[PDB]
Amino acid sequence: QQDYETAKHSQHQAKQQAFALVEIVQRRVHFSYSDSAGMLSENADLNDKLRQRLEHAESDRSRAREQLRQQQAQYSQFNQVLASLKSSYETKQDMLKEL
Amino acid sequence: QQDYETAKHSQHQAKQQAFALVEIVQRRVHFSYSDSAGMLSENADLNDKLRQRLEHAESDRSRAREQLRQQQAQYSQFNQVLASLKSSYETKQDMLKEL
Amino acid sequence: QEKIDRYQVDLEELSYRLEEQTDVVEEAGELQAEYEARTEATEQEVDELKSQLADYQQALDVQQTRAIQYQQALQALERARELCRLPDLSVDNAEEWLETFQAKEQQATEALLALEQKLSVADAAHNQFEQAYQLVKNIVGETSRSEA
Amino acid sequence: SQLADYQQALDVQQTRAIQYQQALQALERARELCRLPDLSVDNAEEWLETFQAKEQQATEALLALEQKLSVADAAHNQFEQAYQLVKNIVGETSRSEA
Repeated sequence: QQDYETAKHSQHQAKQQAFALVEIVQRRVHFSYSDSAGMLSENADLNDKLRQRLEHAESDRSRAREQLRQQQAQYSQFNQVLASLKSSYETKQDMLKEL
Repeated sequence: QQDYETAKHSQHQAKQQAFALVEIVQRRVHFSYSDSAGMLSENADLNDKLRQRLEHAESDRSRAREQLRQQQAQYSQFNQVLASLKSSYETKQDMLKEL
Repeated sequence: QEKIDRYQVDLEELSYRLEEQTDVVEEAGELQAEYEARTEATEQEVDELKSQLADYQQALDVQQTRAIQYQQALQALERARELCRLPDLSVDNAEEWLETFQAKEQQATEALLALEQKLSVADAAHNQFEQAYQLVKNIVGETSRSEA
Repeated sequence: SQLADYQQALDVQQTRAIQYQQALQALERARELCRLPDLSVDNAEEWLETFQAKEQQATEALLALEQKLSVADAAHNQFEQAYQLVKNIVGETSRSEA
């Protein structure tokens, strides 16, 4: 299994290299007109600042999602113990009324 | 020994076929890129098609989200029930011990 | 004593219950994980398209990569339809044939496993087979090696 | 969405002229990923075929390892099944005693 894990890693790397070479072959045509050029950086300032703000928002969203998942977790466990206490109380309450 | 080499060849056939099917399972999403391949063929203004693909992906993601939420509720349910049985067993076992 | 017996029965019952619930829980968690992965992939693609539209300066590079991936997937699907000899095949239902051939491969591997054990025990020299054959003959009378 | 709206006019007029830098990045990314500093879009096809040959060889070796891995794992599975049967019948015991 150790050997097969290593072999699978190697196969993955070989596949990635082959795909990269295929990408070069496909984009040879785009390289063909590499001499072309165009205007750039017209509204870059506001676009860059907004990109930075959006990156901050995305990072905050990732933190929020992680906290949500974790919280879900803890909630889960708390439910799992509450189910056990519900059963023990109910059975004892039934047994007290029976006594 | 002859039958065993034959069985090994059959196992190799099964291995290659299963590996191929698994590979297409991985490329499952890539078949969704048929829109991407068609979109890329636009070679012109294509933001509207990008927005349509994004809306379709939003619909699919919302469907998957609802599916996941209801399945999570079902699994939770299952989990609780499993715990309630655990407690009931523990208690019945302890009372067998005592009697 | 009878009461104890009753409790015994009860415990057996809950054992069974527990077993079943265990199994159920296992399958439910499996499905939960599968749908988690699927939803995660869908939302990643959604975010990628969001960036593509927001960052239209992306300049269809991701679009080019996705088209290349689509062509590769077409090639892989054709290759599987060839190897598996299943022109009747689709991405949506390929999972069914995948699990079918998983069962096929499991059968082949279990076969070859029994075969590996039999070959390994075949290292026993010629003398043991002869001695066992003659012992069975002397006990029951003349018998064939296959029936021995 | 707001960034998309702001950049609407900016990125529409791409003029297929900033398209080729993507090819540049792909070529460079292959250059580091593929240990071929001389890798040129001209000679990249020989590298493509050779690396594809290596990939298929790797897949064949992977399947060869997978066969033996599966048989070994199933043999261990039967070993374990014997172990569980013994434990259930008698209780705790080592594999040697099995």
